[PDB]
Amino acid sequence: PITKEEKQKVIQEFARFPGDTGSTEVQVALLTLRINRLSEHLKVHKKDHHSHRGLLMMVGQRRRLLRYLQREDPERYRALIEKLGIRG
Amino acid sequence: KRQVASGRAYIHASYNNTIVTITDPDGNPITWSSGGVIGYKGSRKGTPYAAQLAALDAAKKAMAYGMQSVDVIVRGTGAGREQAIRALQASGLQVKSIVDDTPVPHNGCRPKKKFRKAS
Amino acid sequence: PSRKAKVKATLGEFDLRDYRNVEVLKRFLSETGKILPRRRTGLSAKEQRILAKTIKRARILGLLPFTEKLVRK
Amino acid sequence: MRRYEVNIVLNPNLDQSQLALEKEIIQRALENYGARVEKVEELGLRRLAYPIAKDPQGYFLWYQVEMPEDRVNDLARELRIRDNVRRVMVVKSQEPFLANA
RNA sequence: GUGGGAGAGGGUGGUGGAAUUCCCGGAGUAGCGGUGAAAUGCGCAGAUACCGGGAGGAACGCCGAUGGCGAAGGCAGCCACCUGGUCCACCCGUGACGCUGAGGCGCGAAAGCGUGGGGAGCAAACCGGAUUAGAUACCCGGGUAGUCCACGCCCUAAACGAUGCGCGCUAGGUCUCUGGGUCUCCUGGGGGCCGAAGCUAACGCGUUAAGCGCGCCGCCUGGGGAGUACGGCCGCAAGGC
Ligand SMILES: NC[C@@H]1O[C@H](O[C@H]2[C@@H](O)[C@H](O[C@@H]3[C@@H](O)[C@H](N)C[C@H](N)[C@H]3O[C@H]3O[C@H](CO)[C@@H](O)[C@H](O)[C@H]3N)O[C@@H]2CO)[C@H](N)[C@@H](O)[C@@H]1O
Ligand SMILES: NC[C@@H]1O[C@H](O[C@H]2[C@@H](O)[C@H](O[C@@H]3[C@@H](O)[C@H](N)C[C@H](N)[C@H]3O[C@H]3O[C@H](CO)[C@@H](O)[C@H](O)[C@H]3N)O[C@@H]2CO)[C@H](N)[C@@H](O)[C@@H]1O
Ligand SMILES: NC[C@@H]1O[C@H](O[C@H]2[C@@H](O)[C@H](O[C@@H]3[C@@H](O)[C@H](N)C[C@H](N)[C@H]3O[C@H]3O[C@H](CO)[C@@H](O)[C@H](O)[C@H]3N)O[C@@H]2CO)[C@H](N)[C@@H](O)[C@@H]1O
Ligand SMILES: NC[C@@H]1O[C@H](O[C@H]2[C@@H](O)[C@H](O[C@@H]3[C@@H](O)[C@H](N)C[C@H](N)[C@H]3O[C@H]3O[C@H](CO)[C@@H](O)[C@H](O)[C@H]3N)O[C@@H]2CO)[C@H](N)[C@@H](O)[C@@H]1O
Ligand SMILES: [Mg+2]
Ligand SMILES: [Mg+2]
Ligand SMILES: [Mg+2]
Ligand SMILES: [Mg+2]
Ligand SMILES: [Mg+2]
Ligand SMILES: [Mg+2]
Ligand SMILES: [Mg+2]
Ligand SMILES: [Mg+2]
Ligand SMILES: [Mg+2]
Ligand SMILES: [Mg+2]
Ligand SMILES: [Mg+2]
Ligand SMILES: [Mg+2]
Ligand SMILES: [Mg+2]
Ligand SMILES: [Mg+2]
Ligand SMILES: [Mg+2]
Ligand SMILES: [Mg+2]
Ligand SMILES: [Mg+2]
Ligand SMILES: [Mg+2]
Ligand SMILES: [Mg+2]
Ligand SMILES: [Mg+2]
Ligand SMILES: [Mg+2]
Ligand SMILES: [Mg+2]
Ligand SMILES: [Mg+2]
Ligand SMILES: [Mg+2]
Ligand SMILES: [Mg+2]
Ligand SMILES: [Mg+2]
Ligand SMILES: [Mg+2]
Ligand SMILES: [Mg+2]
Ligand SMILES: [Mg+2]
Ligand SMILES: [Mg+2]
Ligand SMILES: [Mg+2]
Ligand SMILES: [Mg+2]
Ligand SMILES: [Mg+2]
Ligand SMILES: [Mg+2]
Ligand SMILES: [Mg+2]
Ligand SMILES: [Mg+2]
Ligand SMILES: [Mg+2]
Ligand SMILES: [Mg+2]
Ligand SMILES: [Mg+2]
Ligand SMILES: [Mg+2]
Ligand SMILES: [Mg+2]
Ligand SMILES: [Mg+2]
Ligand SMILES: [Mg+2]
Ligand SMILES: [Mg+2]
Ligand SMILES: [Mg+2]
Ligand SMILES: [Mg+2]
Ligand SMILES: [Mg+2]
Ligand SMILES: [Mg+2]
Ligand SMILES: [Mg+2]
Ligand SMILES: [Mg+2]
Ligand SMILES: [Mg+2]
Ligand SMILES: [Mg+2]
Ligand SMILES: [Mg+2]
Ligand SMILES: [Mg+2]
Repeated sequence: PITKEEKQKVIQEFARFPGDTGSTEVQVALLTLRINRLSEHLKVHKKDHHSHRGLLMMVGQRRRLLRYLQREDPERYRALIEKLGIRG
Repeated sequence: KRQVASGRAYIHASYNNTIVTITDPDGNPITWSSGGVIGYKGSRKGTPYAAQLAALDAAKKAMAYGMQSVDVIVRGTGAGREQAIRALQASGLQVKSIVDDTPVPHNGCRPKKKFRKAS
Repeated sequence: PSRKAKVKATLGEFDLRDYRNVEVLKRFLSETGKILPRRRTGLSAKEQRILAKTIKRARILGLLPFTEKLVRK
Repeated sequence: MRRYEVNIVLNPNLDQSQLALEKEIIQRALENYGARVEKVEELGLRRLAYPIAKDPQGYFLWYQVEMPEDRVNDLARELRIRDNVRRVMVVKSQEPFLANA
């Protein structure tokens, strides 16, 4: 599904400073990944609801984090969005 | 008029009737009996008595084909399954073995209401 | 009843994921085809649970019987 | 790329040519669904607990392979296409788990 | 984050044997079935019982539990793919990013609806046989929807722990599932049981609180009229809010 490698790419990509595991950036990138993987799963298997719950919870966590970013740093936020192709 | 002499005896048991079929070693029936074979009509066919009788008859008719050795299959849980066994045991026929074959599903079909509270 | 023989004391170390091993798995089926209870295997919760699956794989391949006729009775 | 185990039980009745033909079609199969063969056991004729295809015995092989997951099912589908093949069972390889140790 | 663990959590595809019914063939003959007792029913066009072959539907025995998973409804043969939640150790990274949550959106047993499909077993209605004072029933023989599949509606319930969510504080003993460690023991997550304090009208609850506390939502205000009337909203309808 998501390899220790795919993950490594995305973290070493989004980390503030090397070795940054859990910064707001990174978390939001892992999330986005998991979410797109999952919504892709759910364009087929539109009958699999219990997973879709996972999805809503996931988007909840994402938005939470972002509105926190917007709060603390409107820059890191705007940048990470455009880079991640969100806002929708 | 085969002259078999070595064969199979099938006892089938209900809370309704008991019925004994006897075959050759290949499963092909030679002679048989049941509770209604003897004069019993109503419920009486499920009696251990009725069973003993059907057993005995089936075996006697089977001596007429000259049978001696028989291996015994039993299906169904019934009154008089065991009296039919015991009957055959000395009918003068020699019972070489007995087996319980009573068929049980892995939950195939919703039984009638009569049999439910289980599947 | 069932305090007489526990199938765990029967052999020592044996692979419980091994569905190809007839004579060992076959140690867990009753006189009929039935997979024995935790009682008479004396397995652990999980051991038992694993036995279940490996025995069903064995069944499906044709190694272990699904149901067997009862002798005597 | 994961490790699986491919169980195949085919006709007790095959002679040398027919069987080494089946095995050949199996090789071709695995290969063309993308499986590398790590070890193999041909246990051959063995005695079935219940009759399969009216034959009381079966010819057993087992192959431990590495293949791409995404095609695994189709592979089995192919292995099963063959007439002479009466069982196919693919397992994801699991590490041995032993009681009494 | 990293590294490990358990699971009927979900979607799709494949697939195994048991059983029933049906068909084909063999052997076989006077009844089978069913009940309190019986009749209707099935059988001489050969039934039941028995052996061999085939077709199809539905459901997965043992394991299985005092068990596990899930927000809930709910989830059980086996295989693979896809996928959600969860837990433990490391104490690595973020730095209050938290809690609840009117409305909204999503799900939501069963029954029920629309289009097809499938239809073995069961079975409302229905057709019979019995029973009874009658018997629009309990019993018996049949049978249609349905139950099954896809897609779309329906939104209900003793939808129950009749117990909203989160966090903190308050003796213990024992059983169990499942992780971890220096593995007589210790330590973390879950399911039971008995009990300190305490609470409760009582029953009883008691670290899985119904105790002691804070936050936030929902809800109650004597019984019947009544989940009715009216209006609105939803629905193909049945109907729901
Ligand atoms: N394992 C198959 C499963 O099929 C499910 O549903 C499937 C089946 O239930 C349904 O009907 C199938 C079909 O092949 C065909 N029309 C008839 C066939 N008998 C059915 O398959 C059957 O299998 C078992 C017995 O093995 C039955 O108990 C059950 O009624 C049915 N699933 O059609 C669906 C697809 O063919 C789910 N999609 C999923 O869980 C999974 O793919
Ligand atoms: N996929 C179709 C499903 O069919 C279901 O049909 C179910 C119902 O007919 C019936 O439910 C009964 C229930 O009365 C009772 N309270 C419990 C009982 N164990 C259940 O029965 C079930 O038990 C298990 C399930 O794993 C099986 O072993 C067994 O075959 C099955 N009959 O068993 C069936 C098996 O699920 C339901 N409609 C729903 O689950 C779903 O629509
Ligand atoms: N789903 C039930 C079964 O679980 C077994 O294996 C499953 C579990 O043992 C295993 O759990 C792993 C866990 O070990 C590991 N340490 C972490 C991982 N997150 C977990 O997986 C879990 O979470 C992830 C998302 O994070 C989901 O994608 C996945 O569905 C879920 N099982 O994940 C597997 C798949 O879910 C069976 N072998 C498999 O066939 C089947 O999926
Ligand atoms: N094996 C016989 C079967 O007969 C079936 O017969 C079915 C159809 O003739 C009939 O459905 C018709 C529909 O075709 C027509 N276009 C309009 C009509 N108003 C429907 O009427 C039906 O609707 C429901 C299902 O929604 C049925 O269950 C019910 O019998 C009937 N009210 O309902 C019947 C019961 O299912 C089907 N041909 C098929 O399942 C199968 O061949
Ligand atoms: Mg959370
Ligand atoms: Mg705020
Ligand atoms: Mg600021
Ligand atoms: Mg009778
Ligand atoms: Mg599951
Ligand atoms: Mg397969
Ligand atoms: Mg069959
Ligand atoms: Mg015939
Ligand atoms: Mg007639
Ligand atoms: Mg007549
Ligand atoms: Mg024959
Ligand atoms: Mg047959
Ligand atoms: Mg007990
Ligand atoms: Mg106990
Ligand atoms: Mg729970
Ligand atoms: Mg429940
Ligand atoms: Mg730290
Ligand atoms: Mg931590
Ligand atoms: Mg700091
Ligand atoms: Mg602040
Ligand atoms: Mg919330
Ligand atoms: Mg619903
Ligand atoms: Mg329904
Ligand atoms: Mg319908
Ligand atoms: Mg019809
Ligand atoms: Mg019926
Ligand atoms: Mg009826
Ligand atoms: Mg009537
Ligand atoms: Mg009348
Ligand atoms: Mg009346
Ligand atoms: Mg009639
Ligand atoms: Mg609604
Ligand atoms: Mg609502
Ligand atoms: Mg409780
Ligand atoms: Mg509870
Ligand atoms: Mg609970
Ligand atoms: Mg509730
Ligand atoms: Mg929460
Ligand atoms: Mg405790
Ligand atoms: Mg105890
Ligand atoms: Mg106890
Ligand atoms: Mg340990
Ligand atoms: Mg506890
Ligand atoms: Mg529970
Ligand atoms: Mg108590
Ligand atoms: Mg007190
Ligand atoms: Mg008191
Ligand atoms: Mg109170
Ligand atoms: Mg109210
Ligand atoms: Mg209200
Ligand atoms: Mg009033
Ligand atoms: Mg109402
Ligand atoms: Mg109105
Ligand atoms: Mg309207």
